Amino acid sequence: FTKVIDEPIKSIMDGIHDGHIKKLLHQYYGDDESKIPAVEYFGGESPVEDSAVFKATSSTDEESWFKALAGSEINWRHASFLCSFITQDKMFVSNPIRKVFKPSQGMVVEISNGNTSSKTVVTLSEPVQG
Amino acid sequence: PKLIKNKSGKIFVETKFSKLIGRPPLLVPGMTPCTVSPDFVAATTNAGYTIELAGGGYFSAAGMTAAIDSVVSQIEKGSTFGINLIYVNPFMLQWGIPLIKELRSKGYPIQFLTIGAGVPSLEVASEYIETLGLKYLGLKPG
Repeated sequence: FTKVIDEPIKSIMDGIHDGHIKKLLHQYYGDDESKIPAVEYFGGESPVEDSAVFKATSSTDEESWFKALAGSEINWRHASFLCSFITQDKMFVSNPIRKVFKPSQGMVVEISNGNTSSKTVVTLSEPVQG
Repeated sequence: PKLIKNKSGKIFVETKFSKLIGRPPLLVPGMTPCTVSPDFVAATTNAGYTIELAGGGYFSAAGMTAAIDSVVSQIEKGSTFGINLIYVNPFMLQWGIPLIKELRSKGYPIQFLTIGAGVPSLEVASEYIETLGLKYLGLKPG
């Protein structure tokens, strides 16, 4: 298959990807892109309620806590509470949202307008001065 | 395998590897001397396809660091690439694995480490997985 010379890597890989996409669309979607599911962003998925109030305890499981805070629908909240790394100026560092929202006794997280991603607000409260 | 799309409308082949990496399930493996070039690695990453900077053309941590810095300068913001190392030469590992750990400590976009020409033992693989703090570990069994 190595015939055409000086074809850019972009062109070669895009050709392979569009070939796979076209064949998959023809076979298991019926040549209809509307049948393709849509998500806000695609990536970061490991191979392995409008108004909600969550409480963190000593024995609470951190992964379940972060999954609950992220929610089911894929959005900025999902990325904030499940993406392991954030992008610095050009560098990759741990997720400050996850580090801040790490569960512990006394933390109460109130998620308002969870259904609407645009208006969703997550408020974490801790015991301060009692 | 399935198909998925994002807000921009780009059609992705939803498959386990693609879901993990947030990119199409096609990658350019570490190739000495082909992927040695920082320009080619940066070009593939800008194209949006996984690629491994092969260490075979680098014999020193300083040289590989210069190449990685060149790749980082050439790629766009938020981009990522892997590093490929050969297991048959212990010198390669001795100068590369500490370098990968140091660059990941600095926060470099080293998405993964691929090990070719041999599968590391359980202890060595565990040490890589724990210390390097990579997104995933590639292994090329024979």
